[PDB]
This record gives sequence, structure tokens and C-alpha cells, in this order.
Amino acid sequence: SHMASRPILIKNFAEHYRLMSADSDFRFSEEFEELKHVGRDQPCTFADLPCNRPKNRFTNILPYDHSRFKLQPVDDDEGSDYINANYVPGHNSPREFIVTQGPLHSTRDDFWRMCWESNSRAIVMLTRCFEKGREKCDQYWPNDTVPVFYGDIKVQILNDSHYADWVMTEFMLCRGSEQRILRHFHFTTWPDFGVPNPPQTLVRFVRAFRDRIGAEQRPIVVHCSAGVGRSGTFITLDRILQQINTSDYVDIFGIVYAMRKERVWMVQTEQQYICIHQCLLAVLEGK
Repeated sequence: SHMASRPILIKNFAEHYRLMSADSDFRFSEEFEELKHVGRDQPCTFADLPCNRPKNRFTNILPYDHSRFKLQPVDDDEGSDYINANYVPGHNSPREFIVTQGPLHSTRDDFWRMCWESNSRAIVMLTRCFEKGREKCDQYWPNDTVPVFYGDIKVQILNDSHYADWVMTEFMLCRGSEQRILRHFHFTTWPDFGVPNPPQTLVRFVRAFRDRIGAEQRPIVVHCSAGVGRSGTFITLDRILQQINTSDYVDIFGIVYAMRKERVWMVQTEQQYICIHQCLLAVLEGK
């Protein structure tokens, strides 16, 4: 049924791609345009509160109420429960991901509290802190081995591994004698404009991530800067790469539709929407 879904037979994907990208992406552009109002009629009440106003990077990027992540209230604070974040469905769970903005210095304590309260064991970062001299994300994690306290959460690097396009970091998370291990997967190679090119570098990261994390039962935290365009791209990519193992179909459109209902602008540009397709084509063609 084709209002909120366009499944494509994998064996036909290459032709679908060709048809969709023909004539300067006419069909791709048409298809993506269909998603523009999806979700946008939903209230963003708490995001709009005066006490939460300073907690959002962008006035136009706000978590829907029905979907937002709620921090535990702290005695006598308006909005101590608020963070710019939303549960977003994945391959394995309707609440598999929590997607959020790049924390501000103002909000990183909240960010870490969320990681802790969510019981997340994995963060995916799809931005550099600075791009073209603009700050897109606070440096919310230590730059060495000396543990740093963010609110009640103590964070400490156990080790890190650098790669061509990402840095992997293993944190010890401590909180009043309770101890966890969390992994941080940081794609550091996204270009200053456009999408990764060749797209294969992103596939490599998604593959490296999923291979390492496994069938995670707990929420995975995902962010770029606004936590919509790049975050939306990575998730869609991670789903469909799993999907092609157990199905004859892929529904990129249906996936993006569903994400939209849960967080604004999930895959944000038509260029990222076409990019997801290009990554998958690379996979189905043996790169």
C-alpha cells in the first residue's frame, strides 16, 4: 500500500535507482517532496516553554511531545525533564534510537544524564565540533584519560581507536558506585557541504558500528548538530543494511516516513535521501 511506503524488490533496485535519478532526479525529487508535511502537525509544547528555550540549538528544530525523551524530574525545576531528543524507530525496535541535537555546553550534563537514564551503551556522532568555523557541537567528552564529571555522571576514556573516517572511544561511565561501559562512534569525515563522496565511507562506518554493537537491546544515542539530517541518514542506512539480510524488499521511503512522525526533518535534504539510495546501490553492486 503506497501512501506511507514504497517497497522496492532488491533484485530491481538498480533499475529503480536509474528511473528515480533520471532527468536530474525528477522522480527522486517528487518522491521526497511527498514527505514534507509528515509529522509537522504535532505539538511541541514542552520544547516551547520559556524555561526550555535556552536548551534548543535551533528554534525551528524541536522534539514532538508524543515522542520526546523525558529526563527524571529534579525537585522544584521547571523543565528539568526536558532535552531536545526523541525516540526514533529502527530495524529492531520502535524505540531503538534516541536522536538528539549536538549538546550545548549548557546541555551536556543533560545529555549524559539521558545516556545514563536511557541505559544507552552507544553514541553515534555524525559531526565535527567545528565546521567552517561554526560551532556545531560542544566537546562533551574528555580529550584525554583524566576522568571528567558531567553532573553526577563521571566519564573516563578507557581507550580510543582512530580510523580514516571515524574515531571509536570506549568510556567508563560511573554514577555513585554504579559502573557501565559505553562506546562512542564518531564519524569525522562528513564534508563541509553536500554528502559524503564517495558514499562508501559512510557504509564502512555503518558496517563498523553495527558489527561492533550487535543486536543492542538498549537505546542507541545518535546526533549530528541539529539531530535530523545526518542522524536521519545514518539510521536509514543502518536499517536497510540489516533488512537486506532477511527480506526481498527495502522501503527507504517507508522508513523515512516513520522517522518523520517521531522527529522533525529526519532525513532533511533531498541530497541525503538520494545518498541513502546510492549507499545501498554500492552495497548491492559489490561496491
